[PDB]
Amino acid sequence: DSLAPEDGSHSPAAEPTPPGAQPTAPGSLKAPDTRNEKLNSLEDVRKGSENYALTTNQGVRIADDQNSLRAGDRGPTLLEDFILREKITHFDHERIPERIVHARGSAAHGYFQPYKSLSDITKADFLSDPNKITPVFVRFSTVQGGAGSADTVRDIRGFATKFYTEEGIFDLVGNNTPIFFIQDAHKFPDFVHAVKPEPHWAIPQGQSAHDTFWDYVSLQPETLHNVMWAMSDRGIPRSYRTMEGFGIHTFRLINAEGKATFVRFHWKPLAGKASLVWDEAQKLTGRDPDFHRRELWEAIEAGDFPEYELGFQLIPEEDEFKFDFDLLDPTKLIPEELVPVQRVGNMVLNRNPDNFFAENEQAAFHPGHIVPGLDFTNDPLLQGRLFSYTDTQISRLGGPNFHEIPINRPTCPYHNFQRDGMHRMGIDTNPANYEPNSINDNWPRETPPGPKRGGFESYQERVEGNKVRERSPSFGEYYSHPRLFWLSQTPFEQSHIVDGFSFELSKVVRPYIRERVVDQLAHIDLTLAQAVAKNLGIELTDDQLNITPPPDVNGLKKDPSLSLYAIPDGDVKGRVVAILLNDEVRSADLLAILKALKAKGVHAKLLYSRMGEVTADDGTVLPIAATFAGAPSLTVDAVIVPCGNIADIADNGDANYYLMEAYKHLKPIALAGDARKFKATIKIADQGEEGIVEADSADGSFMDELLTLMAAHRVWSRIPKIDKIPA
Amino acid sequence: DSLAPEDGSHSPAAEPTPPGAQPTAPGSLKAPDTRNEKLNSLEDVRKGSENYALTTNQGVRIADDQNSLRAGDRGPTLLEDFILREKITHFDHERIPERIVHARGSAAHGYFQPYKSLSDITKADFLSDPNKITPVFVRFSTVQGGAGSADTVRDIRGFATKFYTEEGIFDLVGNNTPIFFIQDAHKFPDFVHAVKPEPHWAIPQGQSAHDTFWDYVSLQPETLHNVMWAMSDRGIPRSYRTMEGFGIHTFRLINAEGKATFVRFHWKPLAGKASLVWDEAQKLTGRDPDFHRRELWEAIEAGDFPEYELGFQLIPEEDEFKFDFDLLDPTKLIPEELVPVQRVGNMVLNRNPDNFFAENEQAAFHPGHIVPGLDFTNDPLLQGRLFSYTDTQISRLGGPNFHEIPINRPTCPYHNFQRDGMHRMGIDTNPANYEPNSINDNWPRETPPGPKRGGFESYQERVEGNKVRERSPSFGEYYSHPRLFWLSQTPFEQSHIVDGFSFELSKVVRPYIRERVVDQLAHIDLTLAQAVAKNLGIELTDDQLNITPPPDVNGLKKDPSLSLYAIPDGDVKGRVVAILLNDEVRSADLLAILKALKAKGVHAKLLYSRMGEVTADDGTVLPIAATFAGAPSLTVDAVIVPCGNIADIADNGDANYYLMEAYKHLKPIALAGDARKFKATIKIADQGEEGIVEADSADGSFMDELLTLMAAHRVWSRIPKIDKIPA
Ligand code: HDD
Ligand code: HDD
Repeated sequence: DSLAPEDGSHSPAAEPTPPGAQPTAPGSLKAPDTRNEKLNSLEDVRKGSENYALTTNQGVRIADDQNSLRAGDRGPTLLEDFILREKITHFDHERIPERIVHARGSAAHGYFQPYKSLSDITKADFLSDPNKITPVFVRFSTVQGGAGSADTVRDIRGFATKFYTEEGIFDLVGNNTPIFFIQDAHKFPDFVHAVKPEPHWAIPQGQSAHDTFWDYVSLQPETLHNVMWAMSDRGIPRSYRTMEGFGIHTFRLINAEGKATFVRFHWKPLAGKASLVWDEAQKLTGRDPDFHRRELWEAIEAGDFPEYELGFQLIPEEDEFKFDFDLLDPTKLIPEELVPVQRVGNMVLNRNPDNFFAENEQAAFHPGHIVPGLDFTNDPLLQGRLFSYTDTQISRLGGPNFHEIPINRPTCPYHNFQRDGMHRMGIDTNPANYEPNSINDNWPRETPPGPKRGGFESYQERVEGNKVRERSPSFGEYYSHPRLFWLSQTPFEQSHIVDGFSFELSKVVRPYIRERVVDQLAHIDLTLAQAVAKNLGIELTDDQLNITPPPDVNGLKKDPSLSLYAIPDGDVKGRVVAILLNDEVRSADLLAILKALKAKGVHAKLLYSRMGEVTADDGTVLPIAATFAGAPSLTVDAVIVPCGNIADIADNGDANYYLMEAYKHLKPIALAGDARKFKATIKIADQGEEGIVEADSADGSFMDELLTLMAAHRVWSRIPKIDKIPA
Repeated sequence: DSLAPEDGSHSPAAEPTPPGAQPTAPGSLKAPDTRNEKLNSLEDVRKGSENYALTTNQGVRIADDQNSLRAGDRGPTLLEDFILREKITHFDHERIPERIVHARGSAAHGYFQPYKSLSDITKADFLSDPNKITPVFVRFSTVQGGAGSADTVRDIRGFATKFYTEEGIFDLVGNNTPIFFIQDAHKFPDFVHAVKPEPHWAIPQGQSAHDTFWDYVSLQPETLHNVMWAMSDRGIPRSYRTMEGFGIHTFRLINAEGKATFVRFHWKPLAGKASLVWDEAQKLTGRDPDFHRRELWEAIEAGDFPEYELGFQLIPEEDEFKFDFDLLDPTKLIPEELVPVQRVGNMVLNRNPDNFFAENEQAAFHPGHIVPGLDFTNDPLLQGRLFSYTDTQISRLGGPNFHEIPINRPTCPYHNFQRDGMHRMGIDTNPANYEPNSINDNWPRETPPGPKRGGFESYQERVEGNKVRERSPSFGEYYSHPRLFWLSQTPFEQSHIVDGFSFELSKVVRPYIRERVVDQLAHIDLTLAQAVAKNLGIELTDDQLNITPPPDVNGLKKDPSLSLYAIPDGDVKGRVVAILLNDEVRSADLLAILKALKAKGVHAKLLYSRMGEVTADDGTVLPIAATFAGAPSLTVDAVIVPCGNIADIADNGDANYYLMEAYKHLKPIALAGDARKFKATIKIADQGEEGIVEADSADGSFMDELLTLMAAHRVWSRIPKIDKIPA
């Protein structure tokens, strides 16, 4: 009855292994000894399988799971086949509505721990002691596309963290840029409808490159700041591990003395900031639409845990009006040059889920889920968010008991007088379902606010004004933050912004929309506007050329913290290199290559023209991970070609193209021995060039140079060379 | 208050226009003069917009749709803002569950007309009169991926037609291959779970290239026939217009005399059969994941209506047991050499929907929706389908009144005693909600069966047997039909099948699964098995090399109707050519090109290195449709390069790569004058070669030669030359 192979090769090892070395697996089978309070609390609903009988949902053992019940073995199926009907009924109802936005997302378990007690600024229990370990569940996402859309689209990314604290669930529901597109939540359906596939034909998926999006942008200049970020390489991250996170809104921290401090939340990636380039990102949506989901899961299985440092920008209440912009305007960022990010703790993602649907798809995050020690502000985008995230779950998760779905359950106590609702799990024994009551001595009871374990009380902010549907005049400035962002980018980052706008606007069919957007760009920076205009065949008018640029932000000419690359921070651990094999590899080269990569935590994939094995010059049998076409250069950070029988691959079109694609995408390339003959396909002269490592053999210096290139992510100096490369 | 441009360039012309000439639009605005009975019946629910006030859903005019109501213009949002809450509530609940399978689909309205009355074989009213026009709504789909997944995946395609007949809705719910993967509906959740993204991590989207799919296949040889089709180029159609359709199951036709005839349904595409090649299809999921949806919509907007001829394979009842296979086995096809397809009528798709969600997403097709004159058989896959398609709508469409959703409503009368349910639209006035009743004189009343307008009565098939969960032994043959399919393919189609298996199995991480699948291939054809094994580094054993091939199918060693290309059926109308411009095009070349393409109904897209315009040698201003990168060769059927200032583009990497990609993908290429210098980038010698049209100018037979190549779809003779091309 055993269908597994006798050698046990069906089962992945329950130990950390590099990407591709083992089949991936549910987290509790891959890493059974990785534990936290939330993961342990899910044990009551985890279901095994080994050595159990196959049954109906009612516990009846099934004898024949291959056939329907029929009148004769060639006869009609009988209505009395309850086993068939139960199985098909469950199948028929598997799908639930996807999230209205951020439907495409990938999630993992982990933990957060503060660096020190923050009691002087907040009474939030999870920040009260460096010994406080708080389990987290984090979901990263795109915004526009459906749950089945591609990972490496150009889009904003979501970054949502559920903190299972001892005083309640706190959800920090943020994005990978520090501002949003719009100012008031009332416009959210308009903006989302504009960016989403257009309603007649439901095109395009996962793209803002269409008329309705740019129509809205051209008519709503408040959007321009976040549009700038989306058109930059920020819109195409290399990995969820290599992007920043931001809460966007100004919130409040409330301490035990009742003092409010304004705060904006930041996540700083330990792996550094790194993004793809557009042609690579777009092609990768075809070669591997699951690239980010896969890379996150495989990093965790390898022990390359994503880590993010939590940071606070803190502004005293008395400083509310000390900036050129309104702190409550979510289209404005707070420059780190003006208000530094103070690091307060670290989050580590160290276990994948067991079941994607049960844990990821059904997870409900909501920024109104705060705890004592935190509070809101009047940011009019945040204010409306507070309504949406509870409301939407009534259809998405089937009713008001969504907190009883296991992933959503608090790990701390919860007791109240709420009852019933669809799929009610908790069986209340309280004689009372109301308060005040005497029949249960008024339990469960209210708790006054206090320094710890106290009830929630809102900060008593003064409100004065008339009931109005009116935007604050302080919000009516749209160009200075886009300009600060533009001026803070490197020259190659600016080029990529220009190319982003140019590519997207080329896909807008109505030319006047393109012209209106270019006019908006002329209010931000005329170099940007002229460069985009040239790519669109648009000529700026003399009036447009005379638009006065917007003022600096509180005296800032630039803020390098807004650039992905101006200040180096990259780390190579967890990156991956393609090694292009031949049928008689120089084993000495491969030994030195793999040894150096291992010392730095860099993974490798051995590629060839077919699957199976090749044998090196010394008899070493080399297992092949993928073909050149099966694992394209898009999926790796650098390419190494060792020596050997180079004639075997010298005329292989896929092998030559592998290097040309990597070259065009600015990736480091290293060539040993006779592999240097491949310089011809990338038009590199005999004297070489920066970004192409070459030597007689692979060695320590050879690998040191390559790993130095990898630490810099891409070879930006190659950009002037790639336009003549046919790739 | 007008935001539209004064020149009116926001509004697409309400007349047929070629792809890209105008913005696309809702069908009733693009083609207001196109009508049918179903389209007319939807007018009661169509909603306009021009010249109307913006309101709440309760009809209250909105004054300020830009702001929430707050206490002061910098204050908190008020709970009494019912306008905000209604708008956000509707947004928060927009999504409904996607279809369990076939979630990704594209749909259009049209009509069907039979060629002559079929009353000798069926009393079905829609087939009773050549003047009887039946409106249709057709949805084409993939199978595996979500609603946001890509079009040009390797997968089976769905082809579902809703016929709004005078005697009820008939849904013909078929696929683009003539068999299914499994024999008994009880296994459907198993097969679908195996092909769908794996449950731990929800990878991969839109792909069968993963362990669990091939695990199931290797353990269920009944799947091998449809697997063969999926691995062939059938799995990657060029367009929904260029694929076949099949009902798969044997059904019955019932005539007025009560005689039953077995029938299998077929759709023959007027545009012929045409598919992509794998590398092109995969890259196209990245460059345009909406390619098939877009092509269908734009063909209809151009007046190039998709057309399909309905055909029947007809088998007398007394011939049930005269074949080598069981007629009720849905893993077996009926070879057209044994039972020809008899043409029945024509279907034309001539109008796009107005709202994708309302009409496409909410449409419910179900093969149990038959009409008098049709009936089922005991095919055990069909039998279980009959349960599923009603059941699934209870969650997907919110309850049992899904037939009241406008797209689903019959156009003929419907009256019964059913009442209530969620979203009940119909307000019944019958004093009775039961029968028999006297209080309404028993109306609505049963109708006896008869030759026309009679009640439904099942064919009184004899049933004899014990109640068993047992597969018919006649179904227990798995290899002859895969072999017949294999032997019917051209040599290049066979190579593409080999490459499909090889690519997919290379993505299976557990090697023993690959080995088990190769063993199954050895039971089908040893040449196929050896070629796949070689690409996987697997050596067949002596026992595998000695497996006796399966028998022929009723004496057939081939049936050319199973090949896409063995018998040419290509038509060029609706195809598209890229024209690569330069900054001083030879206008005489372009005149001849566009004239010849227009005469054959072939579209063109003028491409350059930027948007805007270029000016030809004679001063003609040429509008640019897209950049080389913006509209890659993947999206066209052929490439033409006119003469002019060729030096302007000769060193353009994108322009050179455009030709190399098209060359690798076997597309016709035509080069005029100095454009012949591009032969160097595709390694074509001065002598030229078949598939590369060249001449001093585009006059003479230049365009005839190119259009002849296009009629043959791809340049199969070029295959030996593509492996050296780095593209
Ligand atoms: C008033 C409506 C509204 C507005 C203005 C916003 N959102 Fe939102 N957001 C939703 C309404 C919403 C929602 C419809 O409630 C979602 C979709 C499904 C869900 O559970 O919540 C959601 C989902 C959602 C997710 C995915 C959570 C997950 O992984 O499940 C993230 C990361 C964000 N949002 C982040 C933001 C950010 C950073 C915003 C700007 C500051 C923002 N949202 C504005
Ligand atoms: C017992 C389960 C079952 C089985 C054996 C099949 N299907 Fe099915 N099919 C469904 C259960 C189902 C479903 C779950 O009921 C769907 C999904 C959502 C829906 O409305 O119907 C569906 C959808 C669906 C669609 C999409 C309709 C649309 O566009 O909305 C097509 C074309 C098919 N199927 C075709 C087939 C074919 C050709 C089959 C094999 C002969 C087949 N199905 C077997």
